[PDB]
Amino acid sequence: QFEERHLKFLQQLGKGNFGSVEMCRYDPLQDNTGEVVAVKKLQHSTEEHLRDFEREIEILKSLQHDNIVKYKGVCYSAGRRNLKLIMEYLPYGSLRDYLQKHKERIDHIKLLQYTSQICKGMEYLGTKRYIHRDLATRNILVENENRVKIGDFGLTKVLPQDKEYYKVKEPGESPIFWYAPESLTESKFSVASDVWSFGVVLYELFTYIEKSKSPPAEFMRMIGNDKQGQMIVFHLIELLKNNGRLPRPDGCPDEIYMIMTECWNNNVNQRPSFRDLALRVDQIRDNMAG
Ligand SMILES: c1cc2c(ncc3ncn(C4CCNCC4)c32)[nH]1
Repeated sequence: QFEERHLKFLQQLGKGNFGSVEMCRYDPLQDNTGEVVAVKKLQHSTEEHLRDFEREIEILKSLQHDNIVKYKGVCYSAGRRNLKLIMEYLPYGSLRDYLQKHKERIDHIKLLQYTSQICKGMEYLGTKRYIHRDLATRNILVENENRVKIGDFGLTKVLPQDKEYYKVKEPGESPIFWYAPESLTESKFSVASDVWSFGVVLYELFTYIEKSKSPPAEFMRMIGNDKQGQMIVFHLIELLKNNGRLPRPDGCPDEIYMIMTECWNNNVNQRPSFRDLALRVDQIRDNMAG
């Protein structure tokens, strides 16, 4: 129930293939005492893209969890229906940027804490048969030193009643370096495809986001940087098909790297569950404690 006139633009928080997110202050009193919120809108507003957004809004409105970014509401001139999603604003921003800025403060124990939180949110999603389909550190938000949330659901899809995967091919650019093989080859997205991406997220975390060590770089290094266009995808597939994998990050413990590789099983059903992951991560943490 947000009125556009009282939305004061502060800054840009991010961009998407066809969306963006702004930091705004909602100040109806025009006394500058309103809260600061996050606003997502569309850049390309095709009837198709609207359908998706409306669905994204529904999905988010339907989620209630400590590790999921809070839906605050919607706004639209009515008007040509210039739809806008209002979410809570997280002051520490994306886990990706945070992690980078504070590598010196954040130890492995702490990475495991966030890791575990992510699993709990992912598990909550799978509960509603939602496939996230864009798991990444950019897309995790930091609410405070001790808590993260999943903060974007632009690509999230709901599973059909009678199937455990969803087939979908997206126009233009895909985060292929986070994509599971069946996603690359069949455009198949399942909880298990989400676990594959989680593995990469875990990887991201333990690279502390050093640029030379990113998935795209590490894979391109592995494929050879002469590759371009479609060819990149094709080599990527061949590479994974032959058990090529991202390397253990500098300083990563073997037990942690093992979790990553279990996530990066070619064999879809041999990938762990989010509940399993959380338990194993938590067990590990406990062992770190003493
Ligand atoms: C909602 C998003 C959101 C937020 N609060 C702070 C954020 N910083 C970056 N983001 C991005 C925007 C681009 N997509 C990933 C999240 C933030 N609240």
